[PDB]
Amino acid sequence: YEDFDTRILEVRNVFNMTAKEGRKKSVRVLVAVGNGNGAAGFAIGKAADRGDAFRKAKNRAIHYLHYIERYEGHTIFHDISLRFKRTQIRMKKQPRGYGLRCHRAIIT
Amino acid sequence: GDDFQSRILDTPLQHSDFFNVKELFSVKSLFEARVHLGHKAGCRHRFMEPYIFGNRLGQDIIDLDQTALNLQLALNFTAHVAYRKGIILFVSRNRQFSHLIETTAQACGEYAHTRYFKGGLLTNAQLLFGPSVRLPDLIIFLHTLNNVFEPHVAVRDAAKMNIPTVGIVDTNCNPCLITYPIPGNDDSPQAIQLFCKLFRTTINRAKEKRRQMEALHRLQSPK
Amino acid sequence: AGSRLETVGSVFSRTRDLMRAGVLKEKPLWYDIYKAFPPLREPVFRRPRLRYGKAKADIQDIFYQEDQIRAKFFATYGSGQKAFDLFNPNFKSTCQRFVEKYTELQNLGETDEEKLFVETGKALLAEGIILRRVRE
Amino acid sequence: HFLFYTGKQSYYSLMHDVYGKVMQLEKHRAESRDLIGSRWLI
Amino acid sequence: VESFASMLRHSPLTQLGPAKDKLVIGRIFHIVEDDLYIDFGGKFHCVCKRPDVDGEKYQRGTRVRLRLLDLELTSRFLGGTTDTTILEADAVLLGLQEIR
Ligand SMILES: [Mg+2]
Repeated sequence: YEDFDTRILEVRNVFNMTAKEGRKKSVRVLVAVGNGNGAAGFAIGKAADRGDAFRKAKNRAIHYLHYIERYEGHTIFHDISLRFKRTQIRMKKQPRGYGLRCHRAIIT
Repeated sequence: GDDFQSRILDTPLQHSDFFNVKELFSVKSLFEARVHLGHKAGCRHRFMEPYIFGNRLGQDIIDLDQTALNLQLALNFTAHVAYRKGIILFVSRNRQFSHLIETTAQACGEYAHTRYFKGGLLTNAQLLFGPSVRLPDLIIFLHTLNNVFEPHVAVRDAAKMNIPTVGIVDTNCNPCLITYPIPGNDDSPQAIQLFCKLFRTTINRAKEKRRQMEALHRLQSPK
Repeated sequence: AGSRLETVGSVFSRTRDLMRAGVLKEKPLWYDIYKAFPPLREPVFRRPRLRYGKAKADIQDIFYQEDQIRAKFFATYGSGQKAFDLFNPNFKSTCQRFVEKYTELQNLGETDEEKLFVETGKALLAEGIILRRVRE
Repeated sequence: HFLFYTGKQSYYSLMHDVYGKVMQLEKHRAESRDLIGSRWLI
Repeated sequence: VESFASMLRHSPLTQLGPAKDKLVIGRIFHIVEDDLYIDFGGKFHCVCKRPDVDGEKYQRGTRVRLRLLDLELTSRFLGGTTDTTILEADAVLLGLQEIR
């Protein structure tokens, strides 16, 4: 998968209280992958070591590849407004040279 | 050489009924086997109402005209897959028909899994079976519900792996994820026996046609 | 690398997308078959929902015109003492013979239901069928 | 083997044979102690 | 060729009308100890108990007489969204059918 790139979107140090260890820490990583040609996916990997959470999330996301339709290879086909849970996103189709003017995660 | 291989694999797709599966069954044949009998109205699934002819005093009746159309498509698809030497797996958790379905698969030359389905069998196959295990190319669900009246795990797991599924779907079943749903009775022994014969005759015809198709094209190469 | 997303699209559309992306280099063997002989409906996921308010299903109660006659026969004589044989595809029950004769008289032009019910009983009595008018 | 995808092809192949034998005996129709001082294999 | 609509109208099951307290002929196909599994031509079989009288007569293939009650035993329960079904029919075994 040399044509695919992986980017990190969040690294969290959550805690699970245990009788043996008290507060126990794991690394929860959210990553996204894409080949820059319409195919992309995301996954979450959890482990006790950060390096392991990177491997788990990176190889899991390659199994959930969406294909996204791009108008003329540079933009969305039409405006998109949606609510996912309590997060609202309002995307707009723009002409060439407009660039990405979006949340930093959306730019990634 | 290359032309012959193209002829074997590309010619069957230029005919609407290359294997003549239409003759195997008829609306009358299905009605004799009680394939139009569904569960009571209380057990009805919302996505099965398109296929229901009506409610005869509480018992949903399955339109055997839609069943004939859908069965033709499902049998036609199952034949081309068998023609191309794909792996076909019969799946059911109904224990009354466990031995019949395992015997059917053996007669066809294919595979059956009528036992407890292990979580990850298809999504985690390489762990459970080995490094280079080849997964099924088609799964035929004679029963799509498990013994706790829930969808068989392999319906979702076959979609996750992008495997087409031919399933018998009674009035209480969920056909949305079945690629080729066949609306019909799944409980009666005479209905299940009919479907098993149809899938067995169809697969053997498709396998036999491939043998004949290869001999004719192969013979032409020297001749 | 694949698309284990069974709630978006269908197995065929997801396989079409993976090949367009460049991840799936060889067509599956079932692909060309699906392209030529697709199912009637696209196999896409849909979440079942309950009906609310005044939404109702669209299932016709199957009631033929013979049932009006059959209901009377069961109320007046019950089920025929001869047992139903549902394995014989051409079985003729005592009630079905009553409804066949009741129809014949109605074709002649009798308009009174009472006339057709008592005359039919007489005709079957001549045939020798044992009809017991069991109020119990 | 046609029972490969069960994961216990040999256990289920044997349970297939004994269940088919049982069916033929039940359909077709003395002391059963033909062997004594024996145990089932562990 | 007869249509499905005609086949349904002239079907023995359509003639039966309501299946409560009707008399039907069944065939024993499976026996488990003193439990008889009887096919009476419907979707689901019934399961009755071997009568004390003439118990040996009730063997596989033996045709019997029954009094139907339900073709499928189902019931929705408090808080349920669908009817629970036991995939069985209800009938009372009356005795062997006279071969005559
Ligand atoms: Mg069913």
